[PDB]
Amino acid sequence: TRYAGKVVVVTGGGRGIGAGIVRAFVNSGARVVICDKDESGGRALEQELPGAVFILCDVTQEDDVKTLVSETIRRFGRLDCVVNNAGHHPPPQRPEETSAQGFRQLLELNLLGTYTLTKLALPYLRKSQGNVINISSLVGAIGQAQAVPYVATKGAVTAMTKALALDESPYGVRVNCISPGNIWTPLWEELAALMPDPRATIREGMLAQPLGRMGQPAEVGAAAVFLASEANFCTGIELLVTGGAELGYAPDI
Amino acid sequence: TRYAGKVVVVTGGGRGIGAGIVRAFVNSGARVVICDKDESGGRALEQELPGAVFILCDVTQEDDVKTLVSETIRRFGRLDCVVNNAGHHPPPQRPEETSAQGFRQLLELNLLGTYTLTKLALPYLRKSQGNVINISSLVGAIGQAQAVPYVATKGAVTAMTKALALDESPYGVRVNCISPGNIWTPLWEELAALMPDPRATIREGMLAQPLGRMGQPAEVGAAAVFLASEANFCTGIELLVTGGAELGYAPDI
Amino acid sequence: TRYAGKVVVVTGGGRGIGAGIVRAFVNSGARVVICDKDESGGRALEQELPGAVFILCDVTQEDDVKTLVSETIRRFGRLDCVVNNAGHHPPPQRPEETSAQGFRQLLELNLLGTYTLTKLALPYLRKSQGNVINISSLVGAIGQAQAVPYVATKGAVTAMTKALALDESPYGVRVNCISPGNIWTPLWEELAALMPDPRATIREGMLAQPLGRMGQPAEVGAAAVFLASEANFCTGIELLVTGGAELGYAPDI
Amino acid sequence: TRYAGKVVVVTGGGRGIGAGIVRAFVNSGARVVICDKDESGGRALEQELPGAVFILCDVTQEDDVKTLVSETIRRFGRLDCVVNNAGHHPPPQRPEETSAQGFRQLLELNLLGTYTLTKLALPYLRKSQGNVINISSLVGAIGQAQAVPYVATKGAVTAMTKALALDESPYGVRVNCISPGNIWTPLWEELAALMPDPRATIREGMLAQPLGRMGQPAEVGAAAVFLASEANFCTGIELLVTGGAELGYAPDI
Ligand SMILES: NC(=O)c1ccc[n+]([C@@H]2O[C@H](COP(=O)([O-])OP(=O)(O)OC[C@H]3O[C@@H](n4cnc5c(N)ncnc54)[C@H](O)[C@@H]3O)[C@@H](O)[C@H]2O)c1
Ligand SMILES: NC(=O)c1ccc[n+]([C@@H]2O[C@H](COP(=O)([O-])OP(=O)(O)OC[C@H]3O[C@@H](n4cnc5c(N)ncnc54)[C@H](O)[C@@H]3O)[C@@H](O)[C@H]2O)c1
Ligand SMILES: NC(=O)c1ccc[n+]([C@@H]2O[C@H](COP(=O)([O-])OP(=O)(O)OC[C@H]3O[C@@H](n4cnc5c(N)ncnc54)[C@H](O)[C@@H]3O)[C@@H](O)[C@H]2O)c1
Ligand SMILES: NC(=O)c1ccc[n+]([C@@H]2O[C@H](COP(=O)([O-])OP(=O)(O)OC[C@H]3O[C@@H](n4cnc5c(N)ncnc54)[C@H](O)[C@@H]3O)[C@@H](O)[C@H]2O)c1
Ligand SMILES: Cc1ccc2nc(C(=O)c3ccc(F)c(O)c3)ccc2c1
Ligand SMILES: Cc1ccc2nc(C(=O)c3ccc(F)c(O)c3)ccc2c1
Ligand SMILES: Cc1ccc2nc(C(=O)c3ccc(F)c(O)c3)ccc2c1
Ligand SMILES: Cc1ccc2nc(C(=O)c3ccc(F)c(O)c3)ccc2c1
Ligand SMILES: OC[C@H]1O[C@@H](O)[C@H](O)[C@@H](O)[C@@H]1O
Ligand SMILES: OC[C@H]1O[C@@H](O)[C@H](O)[C@@H](O)[C@@H]1O
Ligand SMILES: OC[C@H]1O[C@@H](O)[C@H](O)[C@@H](O)[C@@H]1O
Ligand SMILES: OC[C@H]1O[C@@H](O)[C@H](O)[C@@H](O)[C@@H]1O
Ligand code: NA
Ligand code: NA
Ligand code: NA
Ligand code: NA
Repeated sequence: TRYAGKVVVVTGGGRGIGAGIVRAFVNSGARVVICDKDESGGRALEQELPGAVFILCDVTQEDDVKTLVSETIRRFGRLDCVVNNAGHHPPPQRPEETSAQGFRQLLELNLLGTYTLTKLALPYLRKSQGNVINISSLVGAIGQAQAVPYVATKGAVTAMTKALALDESPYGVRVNCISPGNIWTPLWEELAALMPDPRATIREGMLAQPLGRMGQPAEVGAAAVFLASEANFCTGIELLVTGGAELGYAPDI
Repeated sequence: TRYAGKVVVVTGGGRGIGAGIVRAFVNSGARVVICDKDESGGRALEQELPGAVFILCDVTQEDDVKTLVSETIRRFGRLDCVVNNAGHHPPPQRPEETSAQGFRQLLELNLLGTYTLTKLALPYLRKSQGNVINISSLVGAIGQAQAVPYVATKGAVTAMTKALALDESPYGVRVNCISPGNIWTPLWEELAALMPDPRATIREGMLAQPLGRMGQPAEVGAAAVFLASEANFCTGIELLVTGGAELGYAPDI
Repeated sequence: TRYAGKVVVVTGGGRGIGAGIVRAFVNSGARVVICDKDESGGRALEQELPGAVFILCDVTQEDDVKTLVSETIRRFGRLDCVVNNAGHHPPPQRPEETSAQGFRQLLELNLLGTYTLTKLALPYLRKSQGNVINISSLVGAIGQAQAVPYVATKGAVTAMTKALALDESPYGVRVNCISPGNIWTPLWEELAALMPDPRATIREGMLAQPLGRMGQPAEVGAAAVFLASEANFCTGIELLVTGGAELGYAPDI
Repeated sequence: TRYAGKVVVVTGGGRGIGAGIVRAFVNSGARVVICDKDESGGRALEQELPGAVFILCDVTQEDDVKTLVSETIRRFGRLDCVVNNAGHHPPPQRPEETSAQGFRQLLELNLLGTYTLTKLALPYLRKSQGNVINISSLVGAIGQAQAVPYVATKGAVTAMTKALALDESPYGVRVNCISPGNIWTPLWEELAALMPDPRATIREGMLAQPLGRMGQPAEVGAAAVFLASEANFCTGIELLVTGGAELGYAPDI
C-alpha cells in the first residue's frame, strides 16, 4: 500500500529495468502506464499485471508523448510520478568511430525524450505534488571507455535533474535520478553477444562490482518506489544502484 | 513486514534522528535495541514501543559497546543492522577558537564510536548477511562555516563507509551512509537557542533548502529502512537527505 | 616559456573568458589561433598580440571547424592544445518556457561544437602528445535555477571529458575540463542588463562566492595554462574556478 | 619568479612528495622551510638547495610546531604558504586487524598535525594574504581496500579543507587540497617491499591509472605551485593528481 491510489508512467517499461520498475510500482499499490516503442514486452506485461496498462509511445516523438500524457489523465484521472527510463547504450565505439549524427540521435532518446515527457507531465505533477525519477547512469559521473556519446547523454540527465529540482521545489514537485551500474537486462545481453567472447565479457561485467554480481531490474525498481513514496525530503539527488563499482580503483614514467 | 524477524541496533536512539530511525525500524517489523548515553528519552521509548528495548551505552567507551553487542545477541539471538547515529555538532566555533583537545573529543564520538561498534558487530553481521548504516552529514561533503572539527569528523565517516564497504563486500555485508542536512531535532533547537535571535536562525535554517523546510527524523528513518531492507545492490553509497540544500549556490576584484 | 613552441586553438577567443585564455597562452610562449564566430573582438586581439592570429569559425558548422584545423596545421605545422571555450548561457528561463528546439540549439553550441573540434583535432594532438581543455560550468555539477538546458549541456561536457580521457589515455592525450563559476565577462554583463535591477543582480552574483567577488578571465586562463603545460599526471579532471561558490549552503513541514 | 619573495613551509619535506614540493617552490623563487621528523633527507636537501632550510619538527608535537612557525618568522620575516604534506599510509590491514589505538595515532599525524600547523600559521597567513595547501588522497573520496583508518583520515582532511576555506575566505586566505593517487615515492617502495611479489604489486599500481604509470613528486609539486601562485579564485578545491585512476570501473545473483 506504500503508493496506493497513485498513477505512475514508466517509459521503456516493456523489458529490462523499466519492466522491473513497473512491477515494483504495481506491487506498491499504484496503477502504472507502461510506455514503450515496442509492443511485444509491454503488451504481455499489461496482460500479466492487473493495475498496469500499455500505451505505445516513442519518447522521441513529441506527439506520441502528448498522447501518452493525455491518455493517462483521461484513463486514470491523475498523474503522480514519471519514471524516465527509456534509453539506449550503443555498442562500444572508439571516439573517432562516433559521429555527430549518431550523437544527436542518442541525445534525442536519452536526454530530450526525458525532457519532453517531464515538461508535458509537470502541470499534472504540480496538481498531485508528484515527482520525477530519471534513470541516468553511473558512467555519467565517472566516465566509461568507448562510449563518448552515451556518457555525455547521461551526464546531461543527472545535471538536468538537479536544475529541474531547483525550479520545481517551490511547487512541491521533487525531481531525482537513479544512476544504475551494471544491471543484467536484455540490453546487457545484446551488447555482450556482439563481443568475441560473450561469456568472458559477462564475467568481467560481474566482477566490476565489489559485490561480485550485476544488479537486477527489481533492485532499481525498489529504489524508484523509495524515491516516489518515502523520500519526501529528497530532491535533486543521484541514487547510486551500482554494487560499489565506483569504489576504489620506470614506475613513474 | 519489510524487515520482519531482523534485529537492529540504533546508537543515539533516545531522541532526534535516532528516535525516528528506531520508530521506522519498529514499524517495519524489526526488533530494535536503543543505545544511548542518556536514559531519559530511550527508557520512555522502550515503554512506548513494543519491539524496542533500551540499553545504556556510551559509544566512546569500548567496554560499554562490548556489552551492548553481547547483550543484543544474548537477548535476541542475531544482529542484522547497526545504525551509527550517535554524534554531536558543537556550537559554532571560529577556527582559532577550536582546540586539538576538543577536536579529539569530537572524533571520539562522531568517528571512533562508529568505528568501535561496527568492528564489534561485524562478526555477527557476517553471519546474518546484515548491513551497516552510518549517519554522516551533508557538510562533510560541502563544508560548513564555524565547524572545522565537526566537518572533519563527518568527512571521515563518509570516507570510512566507502573503505569498509570495499572490505566487507566479499563477505556479503553492505556498508552505507546517510548524509542529512538540516533536520529539526533537539540538537537543532538547542543550537538555535544559543544564538542572539533564535527564531531568525531557525527561519534561515528552513530557507537553506529549496524545499523551504527542515527535514524530519522520520524521513531519515525511512531512508535507513530502505538501505537495510531493499537496497541489496547498494554498498558504499552516501544517501543525501537534505531537501536540496547542496543544489545551486569592481565586480571581479 | 612554460608553453614555448606550442600551438593552441581557443574557441570563442574573441572576448570574455576565451580572450583571457588566449592572453594567458601567448604570455606562456605559445602561438594561439583565436577562433570566433564574431570578427570584432578576435580581429582586434590578433592586432594586439604578436603570436595570436584570428580565424573566423562557427563551431556549430562542421566545415568551418574542418577549415579551422587545416588552416592551423598549414600555418603553424602542429597542434598541441584545443581549448573548447565557445558557449552560451541563455537568459533565465523557467522550465515551461524552454523548448526542445532551443535545447537542441544550445546542445549544438555548448556540447557538439566541443565534440566536433575535438574529433577533428585529435589526430594532430596524438602526434604532439597534446591535450584537450573543455570549459564546462560549476552548475553542471550542482544545478542552477532557470537554466535547465544550459545545466544539461554542461553536465554533458564534464561527463564527455571523462569518457574521452579514458579513450585517449593509451595514446598519451590528456583531456581535462575547467568548471568556472561566476566570471565577470560580457556575457555576465549582458545577462545582468536584462534584469529589472542590474546593479542588484551583479551584487548578488559577487556575494555568491565566499571570496566576495566574481572571477576574472585571466584566472581561468592561468588554470588552462596549468592544465596544458604542467599537469602531466592529470587527465579527466574537473578543475573548479569558482571562488568557493559550491561550498556550504512548523520548521519541518 | 612565479612565487618570488614568498616563504613556504612544507611538512614532511625530506623525501617523497614533500621533497618534490620543496623543489618546485624553490624553482619558483620562494624560500622554503623543510619540516620533517627525520633529519637525513631534509638536511641533505638544505645543503643541495639554496633557498631551502631544514627545521626538525614532528607535526604531532604541538611545541615542535610552535617552534617551527616562530623560527620561520624569525628567520624569514613572513609566511605565505603552508603545505601540509606529512602523512603516512600503514601496511594493508583488514578491518578486524585495525585498532582504535592505531586509528588514533594515524589521526594524530594525517589530520591533527595538519590542523595544528594550520592554526598556528593562520595569523601570519592573514597578514600576507597567503594560502594553505593540504595533501589529502584520492581514496578519501573513493575508498580503498584494507585501509579503513587511512581512508578516514584523508576524508577528514578533504572535508576540513572546505570548512576552513569558508571560515578564512573573509580574511583573504585560500585553503585548498591536492588529492594524489599512486605517486612513486619511498613510502610506495616500502609498502611494495612488504608484499609477497613486490614487482607484481608495483606493476599493478602502475596499471591502476589510465595513463599506465604512477605519478611523480614533481607533478604534485607543480600542482602545489599553481595553487599557491596562480589560483587566486580557487578556494576549497580538491585538485586530483591521480592519472585518471578514479575514471571508469547467474549474472545478477
Ligand atoms: N542495463 C544497464 O546496465 C544499465 C546501466 C546504467 C543505466 N542503464 C539505463 O537504464 C535504462 C534502461 O536500460 P535497460 O538495460 O533496461 O535497457 P533495455 O534495452 O533492456 O530496455 C529499454 C526499453 O526501452 C524501450 N525504448 C527504447 N527506445 C525507446 C523510445 N524511443 N521510446 C520508448 N521506449 C523506448 C525499449 O523498447 C526497451 O523496452 C536506460 O536509460 C539505460 O541507459 C542501464
Ligand atoms: N540535526 C541535524 O540537522 C543533523 C544534520 C546532519 C547530521 N546530523 C547527525 O545526525 C545524528 C543525530 O543528530 P540529532 O540532531 O538527532 O542529535 P541529538 O542531539 O538530538 O540526538 C543525539 C542522540 O545521541 C545521543 N548520544 C550522544 N552522545 C552519545 C554517546 N557518546 N553514546 C551514545 N549516545 C550518545 C544523545 O544522548 C541523543 O539522544 C548525529 O550524528 C548528527 O551529527 C544531524
Ligand atoms: N561567465 C561566466 O560566469 C561563466 C560561468 C561558467 C561557465 N562559463 C563558460 O565559459 C565560456 C565562455 O563564457 P563567457 O562568459 O566568456 O562568454 P562570452 O559570451 O563573453 O564570450 C563567448 C565567446 O564565444 C563566441 N562564440 C559564441 N558562439 C560561438 C560559435 N558558435 N562559434 C565560435 N565562437 C562562438 C562569442 O562570439 C564570444 O566571443 C562558455 O562556455 C560559458 O558557458 C562562463
Ligand atoms: N605516495 C602516494 O602514492 C600517495 C598517495 C596519496 C597521498 N599521499 C600522501 O602524500 C603525502 C606524502 O606521501 P609520500 O608518499 O611522499 O610519503 P613518504 O613516507 O615517502 O614521505 C613522508 C615524509 O613525511 C615525514 N613525516 C612523517 N611523519 C612526520 C611527522 N610526524 N612530522 C613530520 N614529518 C613527518 C617522513 O619522515 C617523510 O620524509 C602523505 O600525506 C601521503 O598520505 C601519498
Ligand atoms: C560490452 C558492454 C560494454 C559496455 C556496457 N555498458 C553497459 C551500461 O549501460 C553501463 C555499465 C556500467 C555502468 F556503470 C553504467 O553507468 C552503464 C551495459 C552493458 C555493456 C556491455
Ligand atoms: C546555529 C546552528 C549552526 C549550525 C547547525 N548545524 C546543524 C547541522 O548539524 C547540519 C546542518 C546542515 C547540514 F547540511 C549538515 O550536514 C549538518 C544543525 C544545527 C545548526 C545550528
Ligand atoms: C542574471 C544571470 C543569471 C545566471 C547567470 N549565470 C551565469 C553563468 O554562466 C554561471 C554562473 C555561476 C556558475 F556557477 C556557473 O556554472 C555558470 C552568468 C551570468 C548569469 C546572470
Ligand atoms: C601495497 C600498497 C597498498 C596500498 C598503497 N596505497 C598507497 C597510497 O597512499 C594511495 C594509492 C592510491 C590512491 F588513490 C591514494 O589516494 C593513495 C601507496 C602505496 C600502496 C601500496
Ligand atoms: O536478459 C537478461 C535479464 O533481463 C532482465 O530484464 C530479466 O528480468 C531477466 O529474466 C533476464 O535474465
Ligand atoms: O525538538 C525539535 C523536534 O525534535 C524531533 O526529534 C521531535 O520528533 C519533534 O517533536 C521536535 O519538535
Ligand atoms: O564586460 C565585463 C568584463 O569582461 C571581461 O572579459 C573584460 O576583460 C573586462 O574588461 C570587462 O570588464
Ligand atoms: O623511492 C621511489 C622514488 O621516490 C621519489 O621520491 C624519488 O624522487 C625517486 O628518485 C625514487 O625513485
Ligand atoms: Na493489466
Ligand atoms: Na518496548
Ligand atoms: Na597577432
Ligand atoms: Na639551503
